[PDB]
Amino acid sequence: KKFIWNSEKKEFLGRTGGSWFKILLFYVIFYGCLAGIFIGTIQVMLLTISEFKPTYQDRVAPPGLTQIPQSQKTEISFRPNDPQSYESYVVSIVRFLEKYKDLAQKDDMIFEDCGNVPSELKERGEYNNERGERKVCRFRLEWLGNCSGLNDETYGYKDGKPCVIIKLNRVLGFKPKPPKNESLETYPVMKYNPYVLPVHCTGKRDEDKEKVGTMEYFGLGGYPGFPLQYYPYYGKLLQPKYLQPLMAVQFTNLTMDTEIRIECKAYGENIGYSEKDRFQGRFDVKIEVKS
Amino acid sequence: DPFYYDYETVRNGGLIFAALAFIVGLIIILSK
Amino acid sequence: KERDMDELKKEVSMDDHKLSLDELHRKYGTDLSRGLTPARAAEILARDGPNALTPPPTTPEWVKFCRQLFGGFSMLLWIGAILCFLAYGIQAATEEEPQNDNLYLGVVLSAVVIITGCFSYYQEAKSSKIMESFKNMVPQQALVIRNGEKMSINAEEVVVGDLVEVKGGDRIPADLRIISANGCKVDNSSLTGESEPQTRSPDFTNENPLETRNIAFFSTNCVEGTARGIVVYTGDRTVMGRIATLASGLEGGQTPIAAEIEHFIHIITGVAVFLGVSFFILSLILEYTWLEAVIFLIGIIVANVPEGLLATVTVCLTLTAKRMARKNCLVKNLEAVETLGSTSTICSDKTGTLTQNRMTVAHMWSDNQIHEADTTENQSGVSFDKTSATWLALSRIAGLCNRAVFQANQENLPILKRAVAGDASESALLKCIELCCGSVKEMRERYTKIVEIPFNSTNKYQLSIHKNPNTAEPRHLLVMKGAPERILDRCSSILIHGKEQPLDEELKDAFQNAYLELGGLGERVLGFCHLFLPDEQFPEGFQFDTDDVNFPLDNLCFVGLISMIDPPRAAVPDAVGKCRSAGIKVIMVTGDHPITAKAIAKGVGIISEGNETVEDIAARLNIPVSQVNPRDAKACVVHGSDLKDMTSEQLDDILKYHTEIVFARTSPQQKLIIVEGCQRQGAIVAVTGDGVNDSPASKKADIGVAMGIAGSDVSKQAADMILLDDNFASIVTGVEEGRLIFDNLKKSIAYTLTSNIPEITPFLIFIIANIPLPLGTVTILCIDLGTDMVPAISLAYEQAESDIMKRQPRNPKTDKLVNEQLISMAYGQIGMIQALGGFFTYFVILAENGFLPIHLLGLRVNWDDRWINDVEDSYGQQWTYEQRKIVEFTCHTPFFVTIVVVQWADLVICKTRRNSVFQQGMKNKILIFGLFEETALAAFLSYCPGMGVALRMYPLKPTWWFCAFPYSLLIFVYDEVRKLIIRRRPGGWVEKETYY
Ligand SMILES: *[C@@H]1O[C@H](CO)[C@@H](O[C@@H]2O[C@H](CO)[C@@H](O)[C@H](O)[C@H]2NC(C)=O)[C@H](O)[C@H]1NC(C)=O
Ligand SMILES: *[C@@H]1O[C@H](CO)[C@@H](O[C@@H]2O[C@H](CO)[C@@H](O)[C@H](O)[C@H]2NC(C)=O)[C@H](O)[C@H]1NC(C)=O
Ligand SMILES: CC(C)CCC[C@@H](C)[C@H]1CC[C@H]2[C@@H]3CC=C4C[C@@H](O)CC[C@]4(C)[C@H]3CC[C@]12C
Ligand SMILES: CC(C)CCC[C@@H](C)[C@H]1CC[C@H]2[C@@H]3CC=C4C[C@@H](O)CC[C@]4(C)[C@H]3CC[C@]12C
Ligand SMILES: CC(C)CCC[C@@H](C)[C@H]1CC[C@H]2[C@@H]3CC=C4C[C@@H](O)CC[C@]4(C)[C@H]3CC[C@]12C
Ligand SMILES: *[C@@H]1O[C@H](CO)[C@@H](O)[C@H](O)[C@H]1NC(C)=O
Ligand SMILES: [Mg+2]
Ligand SMILES: [Mg+2]
Ligand code: NA
Repeated sequence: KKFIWNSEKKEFLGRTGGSWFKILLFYVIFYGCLAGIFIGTIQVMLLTISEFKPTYQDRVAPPGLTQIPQSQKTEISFRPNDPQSYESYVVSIVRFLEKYKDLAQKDDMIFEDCGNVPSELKERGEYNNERGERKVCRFRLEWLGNCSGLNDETYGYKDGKPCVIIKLNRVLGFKPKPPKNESLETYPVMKYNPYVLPVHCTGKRDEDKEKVGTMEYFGLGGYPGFPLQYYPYYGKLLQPKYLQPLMAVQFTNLTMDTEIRIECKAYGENIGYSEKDRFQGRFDVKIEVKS
Repeated sequence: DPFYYDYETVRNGGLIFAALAFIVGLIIILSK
Repeated sequence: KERDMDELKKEVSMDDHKLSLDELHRKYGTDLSRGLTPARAAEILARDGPNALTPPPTTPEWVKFCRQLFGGFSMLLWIGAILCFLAYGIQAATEEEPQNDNLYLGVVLSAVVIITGCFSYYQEAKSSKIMESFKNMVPQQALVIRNGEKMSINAEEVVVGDLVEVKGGDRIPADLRIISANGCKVDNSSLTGESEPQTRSPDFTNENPLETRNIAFFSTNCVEGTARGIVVYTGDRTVMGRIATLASGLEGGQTPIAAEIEHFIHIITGVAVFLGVSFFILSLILEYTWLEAVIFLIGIIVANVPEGLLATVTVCLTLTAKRMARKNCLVKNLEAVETLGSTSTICSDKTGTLTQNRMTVAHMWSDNQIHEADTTENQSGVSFDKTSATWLALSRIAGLCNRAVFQANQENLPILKRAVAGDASESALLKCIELCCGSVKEMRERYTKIVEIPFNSTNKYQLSIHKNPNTAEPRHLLVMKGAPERILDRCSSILIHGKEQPLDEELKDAFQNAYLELGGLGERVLGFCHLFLPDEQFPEGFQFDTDDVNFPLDNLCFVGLISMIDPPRAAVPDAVGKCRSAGIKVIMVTGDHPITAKAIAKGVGIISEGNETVEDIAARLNIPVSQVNPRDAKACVVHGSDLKDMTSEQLDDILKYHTEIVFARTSPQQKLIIVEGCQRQGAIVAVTGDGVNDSPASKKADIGVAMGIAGSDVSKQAADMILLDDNFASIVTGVEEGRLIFDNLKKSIAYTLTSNIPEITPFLIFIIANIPLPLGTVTILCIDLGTDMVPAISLAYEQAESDIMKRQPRNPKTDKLVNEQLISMAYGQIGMIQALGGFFTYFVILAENGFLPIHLLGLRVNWDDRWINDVEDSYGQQWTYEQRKIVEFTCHTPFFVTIVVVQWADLVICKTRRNSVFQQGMKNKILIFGLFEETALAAFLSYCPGMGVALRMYPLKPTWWFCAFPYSLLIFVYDEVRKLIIRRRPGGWVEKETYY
């Protein structure tokens, strides 16, 4: 019963030739119309959204806090001697900071020198296209002291006492609001509370907090945070080649050959947190400089 | 702020809808 | 070596009954008048076994439970669960932090089979338990003569070779060899199928030990008289004992419904392995290693298995079996409910199944006119004219001159189904006078009997003289009855409307042709007459002792004839007409005489009027039967004597060229051979019987139908369906429901099979286009085992789109349950629109949050990664792991809602296979609730507090519920116009490709 392949009365794979043609023709017409219909409705869907703003932005309510060494498990384990042990980190740091060089930010028609001091927010009108392509405030590598250097093609970073910069999740129209001067016990920080979003790192428990000896923060003018002069974001279409603020953190007094946990928590009113997303607002890292 | 969605009103509406439709279906199968 | 044991049982029994009185006692070593000594009796008691059939083979309850966990469908779900744990074994040991999805599915697939097994087992067990309340096993003690003394002992305490005596009313214990009888008539109804009471004569009469009269049989009741006999066979070695053991050692076969389930699995797994393999190779060609490719193969093959379809199918069959039990038509088998719908050839028993197996007065001859009395079982027929004087004169002859009376508790019982003591003929007469002529209680005592003459061995006549109570004539009334040929010789006067006339040959030959008319109709006719004795010659004080000629035997006044025969049941003729109307070939298989079976077949519908047999054509042309061409005979009577000398090709030729066949005088084994001959044609066969001879016929048949009360227990246990009410029209209801559930099954299946396309397409393009997952696993379980459960069940409550009892029975080789058209529709067209409807909602949600569809290509690489918390969208926003995972789960929930939205239209279009929805109508209240419950449950699974915590199903923004609206309306309009062209153009294109 499974040799219905052919017969002298015309059957192939089960049916005749004329029948295979009729069915194939019908299915092609049917599926072609289905494709045209899905395309028409999806086109209506594309027309219900604008090019300058996403319709829904509440799923990104609390901005994240990422780092440069995008580790496989947010862990930094290497050898202070072996250069190939920390190659995966440095390569990513150089590739990330490759767009921050003084030669990359050279055009004066798309770049604007914000300033050496964090100032108030810079609102460049509304989000429509009535205005041309907005300007992006510059951010030179010199602001992150001791974690920038004037190295060659390879940024000779810190072997002992490594560096880990943090970055605030770029959100369209997001206006960061640092905490009020009535700081609810925010771990010694500078008095530049009004024009910079604070970010303070710490251990996680009585053990990690003791293992981590001294931390040194670096930012715009020396403040541990992100300046408000770089916000809000106006999308990639209106602001291409945009440079979000950066802030470096170096762990000087570390206990070598011991994995210790660090939590860099960003503070502010417009910065939420989440017990399910350890990256919303806060940020975790597991450092271990094994020699 | 545009970064907030009244999910509670929609959720409350979805549950009332899920309650009214179920009791109506129960009235449907009990034609008396 | 059981192959030889079954063959020595399929053979007709043999005997040594044809022996002289001296030789039998020499062979068995038994005294003819004293039996045997009690010690010799207990020796054969402890030698071979007590006189009782070996109990049936007990079926433990854990056996049939593990049976319901296996099968053909559950086997598919079992191999699927095995693939789930195998795929889980590969995923756990090879990658980091494995997900519990596949294992969550393996435990779910296993639970599906266990729950279905517990439910189906509760239903079949519930069917067997009520059957356990029907075994009214009443021990019956026999009268055995031993050591010259009569002793009443248990039936099991009887052995081989000893004298046994039976009384009129006593049931024959074992197979006896009659040695001395006296007007003893035994009831061979439940065994050989002989209707009228066959007398038992000590002398050997027929070679066949069955037709002979010197043999009493197991499970046969002595109607009247008494007789002696020597036990020949005992226990299982008896006649009906070997027949029962044969029924227990026969194969049930493969039901057609199960064959359709298996044929369904062949296609499901054929396309499942096709997609799994083609995508496995495509996956290895792209970039995925062998490690991930094997999981793709298993995931694609397993996801193509209808999980929720086993429960919907089992419940569908259960729902129909429920209506079977409502009308007292129990089915011990849950799937045998569909077997009647696929039936194309019914093999019915005559005595006990078609007929009532009870002698009843049929026709009467009065005033040279034939009057038909109501022979129905419920008295729902035309009543004869009961006002003339000839009827009163005849009714007194029958109601008075008869040895039949009612018993003690026979008061509240109906006039027909009540017990009556006496001969079968006298019982029919008493039940006719107690029903049409008032009552026989005060009518019998109204005429004080003086001298009676019982039935004689020769010139069988029964007469009696009574006093006259009329307030006009004091002349004694003498009544007499007998055979028409015996009473014609003892009469000269004739009654007509009250007055008398001579024996003129003009009306005398008119009585003779009426005698041949009621006789040729297969009935038994008796002649009744009465005469007024002269009170001037025989005064009121003269005693006419029964010695010499005190009453004039001749010159009597004949009133009329009275015929009688076992009539068919009430709803039997119309039911036969309904089965032949649907196109089922009806063939009577019985062991009765051909003279009565031919008439019953003509009276029930098996033999149509006008159609002639091979013998009727020969009788019409006054030529020998060997001249006519059997092709000129539409119907034909097959005698059992000639069936013994036949091959398989000859039986095939009898069944092909003859539409109306009646097998008469066929042994139980021959009934089995006839059933096998009909199955050789490849047609579905249903056998309906009542006696033990029908046990091997109801067991081997695809389905056996037994009577709940008028049928023996053996044939009742070997059958697959029991008629508790014995109403034969239940067969018509069974075939109707059997075809209706089959079509509702096609609908219920195409419904669950349509949802497979949008359940698998997300995972397919997930691998193809490298896009994030559009539909999760938990969300798929909420569709197959959640929302769609009620619509698939409510789809069973559907009615007929036309007249099902008008179309012809399905062809097992052509009309399959799941053909290539159903797949062309569900998997090809409808499921296709549902899959595109899901992807639309998917892109809508992603594009409105910032992830345009064009930006979603190749994004799953950094999307499913748990540590890249800065995945860029189309607007440049950076999304962490849980933010975008929150969007993906709130993108799976609306995909699930999209499935429900398109299932609205899919349920409405699968609801009707040919007619428009406006034609059939949404009157199915369970289907309306199937939609309300589906919608409320879908909204509840998304908006309940904690759904994103337990099932990862976040609430939906109210704008997503309308993303799938145009697709559902499209599905509805396209299928409606499809059914419309099927209506206006029923030729071939729109009907042979889409109509399933
Ligand atoms: C950046 O690194 C330099 C070393 O290259 C640090 O310079 C040392 O600073 C300490 C005081 O903290 C002096 O006592 C040493 O003499 C300095 N050494 C050299 C070689 O300059 C410098 O402090 C670091 N900058 C910051 C902000 O920590
Ligand atoms: C840097 O950390 C070291 C510990 O690794 C500190 O020095 C230790 O001080 C304790 C007393 O509290 C001594 O018992 C250890 O022997 C010291 N170890 C070494 C290597 O000196 C040191 O004080 C820290 N320095 C700063 C600036 O935080
Ligand atoms: C084809 C038609 C007749 C089916 C009728 C049912 C339709 C109209 C119903 C079924 C489910 C319904 C949705 C149920 C749940 C939600 C969330 C709630 O907080 C707002 C109402 C909203 C958005 C409803 C819109 C209308 C809706 C889609
Ligand atoms: C991921 C992508 C590339 C897979 C595309 C699969 C498409 C092209 C396949 C899947 C199922 C197929 C159909 C399966 C059922 C039928 C009915 C049959 O008697 C003829 C083949 C026909 C008409 C096929 C046409 C092509 C089809 C729609
Ligand atoms: C021939 C005619 C009937 C078909 C017309 C197509 C209609 C029914 C389709 C085409 C595009 C569809 C709309 C596409 C865009 C939006 C915005 C979205 O977030 C919700 C779905 C919604 C609201 C759809 C509703 C139904 C819609 C208007
Ligand atoms: C906050 O308060 C301190 C003193 O408590 C003061 O020196 C500082 O200027 C204040 N800053 C603002 C922004 O008010
Ligand atoms: Mg019978
Ligand atoms: Mg499924
Ligand atoms: Na069977």
